[PDB]
Amino acid sequence: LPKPSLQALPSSLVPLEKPVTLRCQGPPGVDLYRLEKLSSSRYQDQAVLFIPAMKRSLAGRYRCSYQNGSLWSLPSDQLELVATGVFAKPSLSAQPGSGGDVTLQCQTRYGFDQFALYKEGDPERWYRASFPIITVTAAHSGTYRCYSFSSRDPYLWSAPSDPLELVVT
Amino acid sequence: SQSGPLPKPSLQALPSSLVPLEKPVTLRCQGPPGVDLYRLEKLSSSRYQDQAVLFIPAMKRSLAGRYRCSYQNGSLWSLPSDQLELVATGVFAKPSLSAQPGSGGDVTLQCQTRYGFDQFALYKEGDPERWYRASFPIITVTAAHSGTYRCYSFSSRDPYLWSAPSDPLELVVTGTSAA
Amino acid sequence: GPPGPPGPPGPPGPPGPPGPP
Amino acid sequence: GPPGPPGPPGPPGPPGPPGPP
Amino acid sequence: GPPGPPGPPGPPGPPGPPGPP
Ligand SMILES: *[C@@H]1O[C@H](CO)[C@@H](O)[C@H](O)[C@H]1NC(C)=O
Ligand SMILES: *[C@@H]1O[C@H](CO)[C@@H](O)[C@H](O)[C@H]1NC(C)=O
Ligand SMILES: [Cl-]
Repeated sequence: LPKPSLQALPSSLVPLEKPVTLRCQGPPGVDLYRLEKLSSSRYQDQAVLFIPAMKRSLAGRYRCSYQNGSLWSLPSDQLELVATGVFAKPSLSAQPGSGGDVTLQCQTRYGFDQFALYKEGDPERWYRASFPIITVTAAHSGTYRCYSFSSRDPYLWSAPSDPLELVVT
Repeated sequence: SQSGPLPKPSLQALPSSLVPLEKPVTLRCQGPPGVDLYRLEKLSSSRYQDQAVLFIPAMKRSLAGRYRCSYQNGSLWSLPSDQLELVATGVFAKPSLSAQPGSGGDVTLQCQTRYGFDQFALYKEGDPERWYRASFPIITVTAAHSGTYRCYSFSSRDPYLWSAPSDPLELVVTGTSAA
Repeated sequence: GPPGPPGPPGPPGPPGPPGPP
Repeated sequence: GPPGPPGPPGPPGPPGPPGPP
Repeated sequence: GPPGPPGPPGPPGPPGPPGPP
């Protein structure tokens, strides 16, 4: 029985105290939906979870499936629900790197050992690193932002940096 | 108002959860005094009853498997009990239990059968029974206590349908008396 | 005479779904 | 008189099977 | 009159535990 989709709306990156809705969606008219959070082993017999205000304890991995007749579906793609604004924003700078590359430095006061950088748009481009140094091969002009976090709590992220407006030649 | 779920009952097979074919066994669900209604069920089937006790006068192959129970207070259902594993023994001819001692605190025990079973279970009598498990017949027990050892063979296909128990083997580790 | 007694409680629910890998 | 009402719901079902490796 | 029919099934059970490594 084919897998349903699991979406977080408006985003799976959710600032603390801001809203998010998790929606499980399979074929229409099925008997029952099951939505679960993996770390806590707490789940519901409903397709939709509205989170009115995001908390650190709600961040983590979610999945869902549906039941029709007695049979269960394959589970959804894991939904990575991240709480942002848990820490002070980092500050983002950019320099030329090796060859046709741009090196973005995601600066942070704390000892963080994970960094995620993105360019606004459709589609978004994402880049990950453990060093606060993210090289980007053939980068595009755009509005870049970085998030810093710890690998011991990988779903609690900082506030996003201020945007860096990059132009590349 | 209520602070949480109603605690689980116990589920017990007496005299034992290892029941030879045709021998009796009683499954008793037990919750707190004053319970409205018990529900005893067998897993992976639609068999269940609305009574604390199930007396099986003669064990059958079809009655082996996993069981649980819960109770009700009004419309509210308790937490489920720990799953009882009800095993039918004497379903295959018994194995032959030997032991080669290995000079390093441990003992290797052969639970041999003219059969191609991929699961073996070895136990020692005495209050806490000391159980041991394996995918192969040769099981190695470390720091083995003196006592009466028997073994069982079964197939993972029907993991609640066990052989008859082997004839006992008396292990005596020397220098451990109460004298 | 009056109505009938309420019926017995329904059967156990089905299994949950297979767990995560 | 008429038949009695349908009984209350059954208990929650058991755990699902374990996940693959 | 007669006693009522059995109630509806209980809700599905918890998810299965996580698999081995
Ligand atoms: C659900 O099951 C019923 C038959 O039991 C069938 O009529 C219906 O089309 C099924 N739907 C899906 C999406 O499988
Ligand atoms: C059942 O619940 C009531 C309160 O709702 C309590 O007074 C009573 O002791 C409970 N008994 C059991 C056995 O759960
Ligand atoms: Cl975003």
